[PDB]
Amino acid sequence: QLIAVDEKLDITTLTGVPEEHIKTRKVRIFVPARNNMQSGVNNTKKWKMEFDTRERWENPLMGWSSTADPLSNLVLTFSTKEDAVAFAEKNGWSFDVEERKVPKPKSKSYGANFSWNKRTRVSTK
Amino acid sequence: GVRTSPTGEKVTHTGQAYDDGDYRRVRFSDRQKEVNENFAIDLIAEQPVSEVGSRVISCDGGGGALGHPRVYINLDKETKTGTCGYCGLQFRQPHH
Amino acid sequence: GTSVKPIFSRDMNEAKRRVRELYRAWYREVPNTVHLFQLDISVKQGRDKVREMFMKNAHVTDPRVVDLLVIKGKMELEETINVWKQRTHIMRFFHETEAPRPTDFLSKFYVGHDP
Amino acid sequence: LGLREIRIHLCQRSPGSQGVRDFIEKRYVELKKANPDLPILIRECSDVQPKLWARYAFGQEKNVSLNNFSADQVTRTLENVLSGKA
Amino acid sequence: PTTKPPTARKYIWTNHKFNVSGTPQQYVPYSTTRKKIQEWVPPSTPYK
Amino acid sequence: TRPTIRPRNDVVHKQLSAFGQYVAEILPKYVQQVQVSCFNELEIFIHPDGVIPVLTFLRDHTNAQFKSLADLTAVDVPTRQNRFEIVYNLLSLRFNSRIRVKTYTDELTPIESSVTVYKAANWYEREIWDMFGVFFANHPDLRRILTDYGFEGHPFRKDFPLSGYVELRYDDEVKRVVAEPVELAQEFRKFDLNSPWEAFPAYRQPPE
Amino acid sequence: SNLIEVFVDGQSVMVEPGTTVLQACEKVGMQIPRFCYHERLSVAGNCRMCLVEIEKAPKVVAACAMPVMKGWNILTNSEKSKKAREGVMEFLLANHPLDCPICDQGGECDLQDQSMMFGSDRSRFLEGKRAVEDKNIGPLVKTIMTRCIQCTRCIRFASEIAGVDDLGTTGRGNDMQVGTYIEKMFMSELSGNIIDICPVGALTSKPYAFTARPWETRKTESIDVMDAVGSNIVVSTRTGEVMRILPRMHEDINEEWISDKTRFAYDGLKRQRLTQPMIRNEKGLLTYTTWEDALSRVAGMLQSFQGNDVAAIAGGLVDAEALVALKDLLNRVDSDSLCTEEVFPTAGAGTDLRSNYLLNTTIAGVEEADVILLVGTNPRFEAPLFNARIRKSWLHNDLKVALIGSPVDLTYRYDHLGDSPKILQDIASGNHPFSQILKEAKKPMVVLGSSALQRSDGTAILAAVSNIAQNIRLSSGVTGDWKVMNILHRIASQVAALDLGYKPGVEAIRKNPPKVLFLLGADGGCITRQDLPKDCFIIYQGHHGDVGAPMADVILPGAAYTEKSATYVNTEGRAQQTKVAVTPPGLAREDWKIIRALSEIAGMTLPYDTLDQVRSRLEEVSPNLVRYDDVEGANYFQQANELSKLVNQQLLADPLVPPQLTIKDFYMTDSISRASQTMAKCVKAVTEGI
Ligand code: SF4
Ligand code: SF4
Ligand code: FES
Ligand SMILES: [Mg+2]
Ligand SMILES: [Zn+2]
Repeated sequence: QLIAVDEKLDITTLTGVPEEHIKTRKVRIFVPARNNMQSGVNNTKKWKMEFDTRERWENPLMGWSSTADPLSNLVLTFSTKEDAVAFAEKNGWSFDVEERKVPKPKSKSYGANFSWNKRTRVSTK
Repeated sequence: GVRTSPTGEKVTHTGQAYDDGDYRRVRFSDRQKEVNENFAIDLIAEQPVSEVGSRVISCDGGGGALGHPRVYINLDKETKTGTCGYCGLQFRQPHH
Repeated sequence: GTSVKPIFSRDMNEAKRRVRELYRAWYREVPNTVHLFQLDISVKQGRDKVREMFMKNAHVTDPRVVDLLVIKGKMELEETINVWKQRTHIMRFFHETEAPRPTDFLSKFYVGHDP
Repeated sequence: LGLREIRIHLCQRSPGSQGVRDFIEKRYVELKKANPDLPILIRECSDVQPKLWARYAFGQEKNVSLNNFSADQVTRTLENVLSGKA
Repeated sequence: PTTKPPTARKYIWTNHKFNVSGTPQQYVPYSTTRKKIQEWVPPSTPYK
Repeated sequence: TRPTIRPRNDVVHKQLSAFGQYVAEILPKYVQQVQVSCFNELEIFIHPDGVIPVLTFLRDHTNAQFKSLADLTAVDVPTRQNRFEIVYNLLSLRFNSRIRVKTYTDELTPIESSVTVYKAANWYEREIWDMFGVFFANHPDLRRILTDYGFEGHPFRKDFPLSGYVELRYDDEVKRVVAEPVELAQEFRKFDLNSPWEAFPAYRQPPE
Repeated sequence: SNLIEVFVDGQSVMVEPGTTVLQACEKVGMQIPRFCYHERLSVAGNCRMCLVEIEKAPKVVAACAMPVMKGWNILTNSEKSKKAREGVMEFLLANHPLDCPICDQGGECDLQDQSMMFGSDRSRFLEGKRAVEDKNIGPLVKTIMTRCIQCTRCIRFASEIAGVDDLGTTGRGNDMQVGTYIEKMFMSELSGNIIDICPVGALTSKPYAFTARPWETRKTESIDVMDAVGSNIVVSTRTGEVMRILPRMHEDINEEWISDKTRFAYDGLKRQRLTQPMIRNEKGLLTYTTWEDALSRVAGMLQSFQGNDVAAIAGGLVDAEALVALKDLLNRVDSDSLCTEEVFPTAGAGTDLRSNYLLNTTIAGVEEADVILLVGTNPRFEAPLFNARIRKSWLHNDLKVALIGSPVDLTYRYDHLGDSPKILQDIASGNHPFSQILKEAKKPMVVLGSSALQRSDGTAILAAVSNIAQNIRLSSGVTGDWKVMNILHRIASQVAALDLGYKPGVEAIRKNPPKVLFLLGADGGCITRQDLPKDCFIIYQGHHGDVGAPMADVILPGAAYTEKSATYVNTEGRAQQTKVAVTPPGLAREDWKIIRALSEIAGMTLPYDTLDQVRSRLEEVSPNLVRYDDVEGANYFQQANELSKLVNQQLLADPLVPPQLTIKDFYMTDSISRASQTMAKCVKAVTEGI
């Protein structure tokens, strides 16, 4: 009832993607960096897969922004790095993986503001 | 406050005009170029500055709920006048 | 391990048998399709197109992928024989309105930034 | 026929590069004293066999593996490359 | 509008116009923004 | 709870929980999980092998007799090893109740067709095959139902682009409609709307 | 160990002593609301938005400031804490102006988002609001102080990070205002960061004003090239146009900040750009032409001449891919004269050993040091984030700083040893007491700037600094892998060029003038037509029209750092890669693609065809160029030290004077910054202030 065939998964021939949008693309798998304008960290929880930026030009009428690559807006979400890597490999996309950046824990001390001899003593508050 | 480009086209309030070598001007031949003749910057520059004997004044653009969100403007700086960020009206304290 | 449920074929041999059956069906159908749709292509180049479409997937070594491709090709043949397709659908395999894309490095460098 | 530059790619902690490392620590300076105008670029591999590249005139390059070589072996390889004899 | 007239505004058209499609007075769309990238102008004097 | 909050119904919650436990007890071979939502909806997560039995049971058991198939669809979750989840919504007129049955599959594993249990499934599975590429075994006639003839791919997959890969126009040289790679005069504007500062603490995940 | 047990919503978690309630909640994955608390700043505790209930405690505590106690059960979502959050948000919004449609911080406001998530949905404030007058602090930060919520983040950042104490609060109670109390510009190389830390639209970017909304922007994660720090950045674009530059967090390099030049010099990317190939006509003027014409014209001269008659110069913004492509192309001609504008001494080891030209201690290692000696450099303007790290260590670790050179303002107090380079020898001999100070140090650091190497005594200065470091190692012993010796670079392309085997300096060109010269982004003016033979064929490849383009015979338009995926190595030796945010304008192309096409036209075709193959070539030449976050390496200080004792060049009696003496010298350094109007406005503001 089981084949037990040994080969890496490959579904490129079944997805209908054109040839030049498989081998020429370079996906990036990363945890998005926090927007520095805000302190909330809820946007840095999941992994993202996104494609490489292609040409954008000006529409001769209306001066709008025109594109020719169909994957310009494609972003996928993943729970772990391994899941995204597996998806990319089974879809035949060359990928670059960036390790997650976590802000290291810090030593905070309110009393250090009023130091007797150290430089941590603040001049205003 | 519509001006005229050296080529002959009317310069819009955003300041746009095709340069002399621009082929896109061909779109206006046998037709016209849509330009609004009422320039908002000139029109708001014509409003007189209101004289108020208060340190802080509120502006909603007029008309009550038909205006813009009500904002409060400080008039401590005597060198300039307070300007509404929505409407462009100017307010000033009675110096001297 | 790596045990998976089959679709139609247990090993590659049954998959190739199904592929050959589908290829025979397409080869038989090509002349009738050429005549029925009043195509300006020849039977020879239609069969060349069938051969090229089959050869596009020649690198598959997974029987499940193979018989899924066979299922899709059989669906395509069903659409062609029953005249559910129009002339435009059949002629889409040939890309007659697309200007050719050069492959060499210099031409791609000249036309733009796209590799 | 003229040698242009030499590159030695060695790994920092791998056992296979150990002898190569010793080479430098013992005698790289002496080699540089004998070849003051020859660039011998020392760079670091990772999870990869040690290598020696030699570049000759008009961009010709040859590379020889230095995996598990002792210090004397890499010294002999460098002397062979430098003297021109194969 | 005879019994109660609309509010008068300086910017309101004093002369109403009809649909001017298929007419030299028709509207023609165009971009209203300025150049984004300015090209370098080479010098006019020969270098040597 | 004040007038702006949806009222709760504990009686239906208890009834649905009891019937879920009952179903799980009767078919332990296939039922992997049973859940009841806070708005009183019962779902049963089963192994793919049990599609025909469980559905048959839910259609034919005297205490269940869910005789109506309201909807059958799929959901694409790329992060899962089994990519697609197959959802059956069933309605029982005898007991005025609704149930949901969930299973899973990947790109290559077929799912048993349920046309023998419900005739209504015939088109639904076809639509799934068209939109997600899930193959149904022993379907009477499986083929595309929604896309154009010769369309490549399955649009409802997450990785399928919104505008697709080809577009259609009329060419006068060949005097017919032709398909060419997509080119937008104005590209679709991608908006990043998700805010930081999470909204619902009750759904917070462990930080692992 | 010493970990104590606390509870967050009944969940046990082990924390170090001194951990606050906020960090304890962080460890479980719950983010406490905040307005005044910042990780990188001192604790303030004034906004009271972090108030949370401790179980069996009648009073809510400020999570950002209160250390957690053993056995405490923090109730993050209890009714008391939610009511406290609602009350605090109501108070914060009572006097806030209804400016959201016209405020630049619309979709990026922590006030807006925290009001939506933790505040109420209506107001019961029936009074009039207060309005304060705006302040002018320069052309970079736009100020609308009616929106200010008095969190004092800007004051704390200016005092602690930037080292500038000009910001403060005046008045009392409801009319207390944040400002300077006098008309004064807050001008420092780190001044723009107060825009990021400000949670509201009180402080905004002035050049960015009214241009875009946050939900429109596409974010490209990339690397700065305005200096050699290699600070991680986010390029925010929209509809194919670069809209702004934001800092990207990297603890080891730039932490959370970027320099003002890095933030605001992107304006120059839209000006004086090279968009088409150009050649010389019969009149000797530059005229547009096709890629084929210019490339064939260059290839003809490339085939005509060979060997020593061909030369190339690399600028400060050149990536590794183009550098290796140019090196291969010139090697196929049998030309080895591949030079950089920056000078590094070639005597002894030279570029043979990588550690000879790196910041071996690394930027993070500054936090482990106890004494640092700076030689002939101004870290404040050459590497502003490195100077910020030094300031942070000085503030938190009581780091001792000494400088040899002109007494520039470094935003922290230091010991000025003097101006004469001879002092270095006096330190190496041992008569100077600073030799004893270095001897007693456990983690001593010596940093020599490349600007000091730009003078004719670079070899002797490097030898003296090496002697100082060698004496330190011989006396104090080997504490381990500390790597005392350090070199601080100023341009982004220097380390990659030295890794690839480029010759530092341009003295090879002066010794043997070429007949065909490649200017790969060379805009330093080191080599002119006067130093060259008559009818020298000059090729300029780059992205900006600057000092290098008008003297060229052929102009090849290239890509800027925002328009390619390219490799740059910072002063630490860490390799990083940018990403494409927008494509090059007009007919401009990727640089290594230009070089590969030229090689094909000239018949000396290079093996690589794609970016992956060029990076494989880079791995072949220098394998550390493909490790994209690694900063570890082997130390070869001993060999380089003995090799530096061969030559005995003498020092001149010229005081060490860095090129950047004041802030006005910091804004305009490269071709991108020289084409920026924002930097011109900054220069005008600092030179004369209103
Ligand atoms: S700072 Fe925030 S809340 Fe205040 S006006 Fe601006 S966007 Fe609105
Ligand atoms: S200006 Fe901004 S950062 Fe400074 S105190 Fe006011 S709200 Fe805080
Ligand atoms: S965040 Fe703690 S009081 Fe402001
Ligand atoms: Mg702000
Ligand atoms: Zn108003």
